[PDB]
This record gives sequence, structure tokens and C-alpha cells, in this order.
Amino acid sequence: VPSNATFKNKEKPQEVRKANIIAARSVADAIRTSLGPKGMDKMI
Amino acid sequence: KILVELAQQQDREIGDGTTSVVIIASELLKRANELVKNKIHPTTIITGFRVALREAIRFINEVLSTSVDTLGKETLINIA
Repeated sequence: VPSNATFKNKEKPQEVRKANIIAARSVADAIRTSLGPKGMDKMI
Repeated sequence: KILVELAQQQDREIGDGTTSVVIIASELLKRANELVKNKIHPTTIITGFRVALREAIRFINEVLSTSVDTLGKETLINIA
């Protein structure tokens, strides 16, 4: 069953998409504390 | 900079009390530092200060004294 069909090459985009999701979720974590009536203000 | 602008503010409205407004505002935050360790959310802390303030302003209006006092003025001299 293996050794046939095709083999995945240039796997860097698989890592680039992971690096983009992790970096985007890190920004969403700081704003998450401001959600709802119990949220807090962010001083910048 | 909040208390810096608050001290400059107190001169605009009343003109006096720049010393008392900074100490009170700094103490409200000092004692609230132990209240957040209780996990109490600030909205509960803010509501506790606001509900107590609404009753405080009404209590001050009940304990005030009229400017009549005795026959003579005996007020403006003591105000200064």
C-alpha cells in the first residue's frame, strides 16, 4: 500500500501554517481576558 | 499620570483639596490590592465603592449645618 501514489515534499508550508496559527492564537489570548462584562481594559 | 492630572483637576472645579484628593485616591487603590488577591472581580470592587459612595453623598447632606448659626456671621472669618 505505501511506496506508491505520491510522497509529500517541501514540508515547510506545513510548519509555516503552524507558526501562523500559534502566533495568531497568542494575540487572541490577551484580548480574551476583555470579553464579556467581566472583561478588563487594556492600557497601551 | 492619573493622579498628576487629578491634582491639576482639583484646582479647576473646587480650587482646594489637592492634598486630600490624592491621598484618598491612593488609599482606595492600596486597600484594593489585597481585594484582588481574594479573586474578587474589580466590577464587584467598583460596585462596592459606588454603592457606598451613593450612600456617603446622601449622608453628608444630612449632617450639614446651616450658615445662619448665631446672630452675627461668625462663618466667613472661620472659613478662611
